[PDB]
Amino acid sequence: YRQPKQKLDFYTLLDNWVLRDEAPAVEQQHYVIANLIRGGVFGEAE
Amino acid sequence: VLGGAGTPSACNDAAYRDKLLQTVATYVNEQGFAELARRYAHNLANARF
Amino acid sequence: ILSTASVLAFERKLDPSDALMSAGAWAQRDASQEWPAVTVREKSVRGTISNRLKTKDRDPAKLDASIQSPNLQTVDVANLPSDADTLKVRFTLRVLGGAGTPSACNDAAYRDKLLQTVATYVNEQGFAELARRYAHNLANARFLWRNRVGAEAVEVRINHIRQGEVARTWRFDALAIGLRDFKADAELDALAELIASGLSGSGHVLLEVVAFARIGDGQEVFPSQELILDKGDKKGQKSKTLYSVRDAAAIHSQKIGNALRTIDTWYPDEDGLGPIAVEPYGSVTSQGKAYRQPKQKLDFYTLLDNWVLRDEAPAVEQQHYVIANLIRGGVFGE
Amino acid sequence: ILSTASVLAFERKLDPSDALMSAGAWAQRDASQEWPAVTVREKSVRGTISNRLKTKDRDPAKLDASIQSPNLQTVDVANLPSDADTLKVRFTLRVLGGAGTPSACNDAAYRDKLLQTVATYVNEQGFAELARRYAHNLANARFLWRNRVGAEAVEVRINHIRQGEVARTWRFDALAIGLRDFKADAELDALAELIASGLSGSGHVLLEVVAFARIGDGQEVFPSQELILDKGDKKGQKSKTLYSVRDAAAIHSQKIGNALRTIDTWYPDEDGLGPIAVEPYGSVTSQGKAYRQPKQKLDFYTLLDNWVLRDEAPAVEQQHYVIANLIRGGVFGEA
Amino acid sequence: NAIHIGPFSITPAARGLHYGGLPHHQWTLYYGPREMAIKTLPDSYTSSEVRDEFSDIIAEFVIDARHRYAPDVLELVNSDGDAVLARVAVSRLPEALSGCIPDDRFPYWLLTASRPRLGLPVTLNEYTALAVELSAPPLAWITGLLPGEVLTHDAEEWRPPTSWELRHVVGEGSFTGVSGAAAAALLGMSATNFRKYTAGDSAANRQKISFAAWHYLLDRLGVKRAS
Amino acid sequence: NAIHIGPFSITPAARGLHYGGLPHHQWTLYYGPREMAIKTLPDSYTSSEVRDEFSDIIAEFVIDARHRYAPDVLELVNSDGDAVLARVAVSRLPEALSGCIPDDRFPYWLLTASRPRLGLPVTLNEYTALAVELSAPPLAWITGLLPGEVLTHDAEEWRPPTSWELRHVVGEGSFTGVSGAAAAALLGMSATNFRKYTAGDSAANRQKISFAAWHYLLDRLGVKRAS
Repeated sequence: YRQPKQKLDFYTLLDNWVLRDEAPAVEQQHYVIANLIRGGVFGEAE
Repeated sequence: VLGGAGTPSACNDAAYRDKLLQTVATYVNEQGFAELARRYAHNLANARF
Repeated sequence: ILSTASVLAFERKLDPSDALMSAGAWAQRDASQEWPAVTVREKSVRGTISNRLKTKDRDPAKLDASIQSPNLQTVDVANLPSDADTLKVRFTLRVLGGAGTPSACNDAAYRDKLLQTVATYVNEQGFAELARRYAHNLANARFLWRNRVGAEAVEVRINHIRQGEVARTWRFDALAIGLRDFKADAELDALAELIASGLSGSGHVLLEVVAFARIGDGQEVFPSQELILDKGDKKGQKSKTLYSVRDAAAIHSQKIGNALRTIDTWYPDEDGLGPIAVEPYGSVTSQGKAYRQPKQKLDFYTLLDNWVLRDEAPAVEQQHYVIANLIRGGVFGE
Repeated sequence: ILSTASVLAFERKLDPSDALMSAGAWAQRDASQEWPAVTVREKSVRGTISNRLKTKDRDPAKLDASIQSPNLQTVDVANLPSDADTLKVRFTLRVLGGAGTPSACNDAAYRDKLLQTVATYVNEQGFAELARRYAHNLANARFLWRNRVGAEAVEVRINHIRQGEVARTWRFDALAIGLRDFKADAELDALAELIASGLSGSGHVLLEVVAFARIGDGQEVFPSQELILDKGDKKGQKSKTLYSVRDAAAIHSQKIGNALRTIDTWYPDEDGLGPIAVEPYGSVTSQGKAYRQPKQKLDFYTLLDNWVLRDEAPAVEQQHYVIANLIRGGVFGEA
Repeated sequence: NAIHIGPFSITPAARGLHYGGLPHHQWTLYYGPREMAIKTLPDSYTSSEVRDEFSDIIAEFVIDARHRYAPDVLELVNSDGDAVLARVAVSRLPEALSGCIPDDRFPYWLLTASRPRLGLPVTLNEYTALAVELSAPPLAWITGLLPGEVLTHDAEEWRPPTSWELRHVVGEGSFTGVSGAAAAALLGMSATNFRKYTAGDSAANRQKISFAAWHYLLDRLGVKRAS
Repeated sequence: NAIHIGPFSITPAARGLHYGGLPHHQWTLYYGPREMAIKTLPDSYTSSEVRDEFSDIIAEFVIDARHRYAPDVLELVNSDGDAVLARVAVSRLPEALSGCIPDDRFPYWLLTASRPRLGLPVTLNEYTALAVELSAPPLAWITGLLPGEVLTHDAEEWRPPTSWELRHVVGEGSFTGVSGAAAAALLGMSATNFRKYTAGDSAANRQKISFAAWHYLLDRLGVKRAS
């Protein structure tokens, strides 16, 4: 779920929110902050 | 539960770091962690673990 | 016609040991000699596709095929026991003195000029500012790197050990003394006087530093992490290795030494971000950035070459930073 | 007539062994035969660039690129255990005698003149000055090279071992005896008399030297470093190897031997800088400089050629230097 | 009878031996003060055979020094992140780089080839300006073997190169492969006045090359860009 | 009391007159041997006023010489023919050009900006190579005002510039705007040893600049690329 072909994965939502200032729906804001609470390595691939 | 959930532990760009910090700050000021803590408290309440 | 020496190198002062971890209960920390060591165990980790993807690998068939075949690693882990909430971290620290004399130097004239420059620094002010900041980084337990984050109470006992027995004892609450500012105190300035006595060569300073951090029962502690050599991974081989001295989780000595010299507040970029470690081109690995870039005139080499060759003494904070780099040691030559 | 020999070589007197390290607690040091050895471990090291940049103030983005990909290395390290605070370094040194005879020579006339020159040196004065300086370098623990820096208390026990058991014992406080000047002492002159009796050929000298240095619980010791076959780029990681004999950290025998012959105080530059090791064109690598340059007439080769061929006997201090070079041994030939 | 191949020198051991009945000599190959190899070659070997014994070690030195001191590579990519459009070997970095992942807000990006990439959004005219300003000459790796105070543009800190440093770039055995005659013709001098630079000691009529002549020579040999 | 502004010289007429009751002198502005203007300026004019009388004619000369000797412009376009992607001022043409109209068989073309276009299909890596090789420095138009035998790379045909040709590029009134001190610091030379080049006659201790120093100076001033 949240395939990147749809515009709802964490990376596209974070890039639209931070770079382009297009803040998503408040549910997706909860999802992005839940991903930031989860932690992880969000950098370039490979 | 620790807190400080917006600050990265390692970053390249300082400008992107400041923009991300202020974006999480505007999220927190619009609404707190209450919805997320409500769902985490539910997952603590039902023994999903 | 005085030029820099082509060979020039300094041994380090402030030698720490490897910090050993043990575990026990809070308020048993006054009888903390029989506390059992924190051991490093292994556990299995099943991951998932969670990093970024290239655009050539974002087709849904390829993504679901990658999710259906997961990665299975083995990971070294270190936790407190389930009946103990306090991590104890113990090491020893020698303060040595003789901080101006290079261990190897080409020119005799440059050696004499550098020695007299450090001598005029010492005569104008002692090591008291630097030793105050070093005693701060001992007092607040900054050498607990991630073990300090989110703890209830951190308490540091420092024993100055003259003969085989204790000569003096300090006790600090490391959360009162912040990681941000360098204040004053009676016991902290007594410790700073001892460290400056060691750095000046007027004594022999050996301290034993013990930190207690109240974490929680069975929580994860973070020792130093080693480096793996992968040669065609042996059916999901180990992906994380932790340092251990002899079945006891430990922190590398240069990690403790990097946390000790986190005293540089004089870098030109900002001052509300905190102190950093004294390095030439003062660089933070987590930030990926060099404060004191050499295109500004505030790295170690331009300040040292202006102070020594051309007698342009910098500001007293930059003089503090240059003498801190000489205390840190290094290979400063071509 | 009487040119110098084309090949000429001397075997060394004062042969030391490899000095082994072990660890224990101070005031147990008289029972220190079962002390466990100091072992060499590995640790990982991550570091940034602290050397001088080649392009000095240009290219500030390359510096930030190099911080984001730092140097990872594996490094051999040796420490004391966390409950031991005393390092113990043990070796055996034997003094032989026969310091004038080369082991290889071309001319018989040159070796006869050289043997007669050394015989007149020994007949004028004994080895008493040289043996006093060697006993001083045994008395202070100079052979602890960096393990002596910043030590709390250093104590040296020297056993003259005649048969399989101990014949005589010396006990020195190595921090009292400085690394600077050559004092006098009754025990030190007894040791110097033993060393001079060994150098004169009038006896067989075997000593066992044990040094104890009080450092600290778990502090770092410094054995000898081995050579690395440019494995900093291909395999990349192993960037320091330490010498070890049988799973026990050790110092090389020639390191101990270099510390023993640090007796040369007569070099023409100064003598407030301390003694240096005896060497032809007496040179310190850590200073990158040659004292006793051959432009001045005070290196070993010109002094030997004037003393042997042209009979120009130098001053008594330079004669001590030349005989110290002959005790050191080496390949002194046309190269 | 030493042999000089650029900065390398092959010297014999001043007294031979008899191996297998035949007289031999030990030849040592040095790169300046650092001893690189020793071989035991017979007498009745011509100097071409002595050169071709050590030619393999010299060639492996050249291979390693060429790979080690290779200049950096910037890549011009499109907005997705893959699909390299152009590459340029630079001798410096564009000073505004800071770690970036390319998105579709701009159609052209300039990344480092090193893996935690730095990058910058460009628009094919400032890319051309950066490539013209910062490009590397075809023999920039020889600058890795030079002391760095003979390569500086600051005239106060510059010191002239020695004869051994001068033999890295000028000579038939040098890494540029340019003779003294061709390098004299590049500087507008005669071959004798240029051979005055390559003597070795200041007594035997050796003067030092000047700042402008050295930097123009490094420009014309294709070693340093010297803008 | 002549006035020198770079290559220009303003000289008075050696006997004045009385215009309107006041004493005047005729000042002539020369560019070398060619007489550019004559004015009749009063006495009790300071030399700054005499300079600012002819500054407009000097500025129009600079404008015309900058527009006339402007270097060529190549354009990188896509496959249709319109929609310029990049421009590059070159000092030479890429030697493989021959009159072309871009079609869609290749996606990138390199045309001349001059109207019967020449062009070449490129692929953004050889475009970068051509732009690095053939680009023009920011003050290339000063090469239009120079004799061409002082700009040649052939050392057999090169002759050193005179003091008047040297004043086009070095001096406070020159077209580069670079003083003699800054040009001495560019060449790693003392201001006096560099002022020895700018005397004018060979008797008054004037030596000629060398080939390497002249071409390196033209490289460092941004006049000739000097590859």
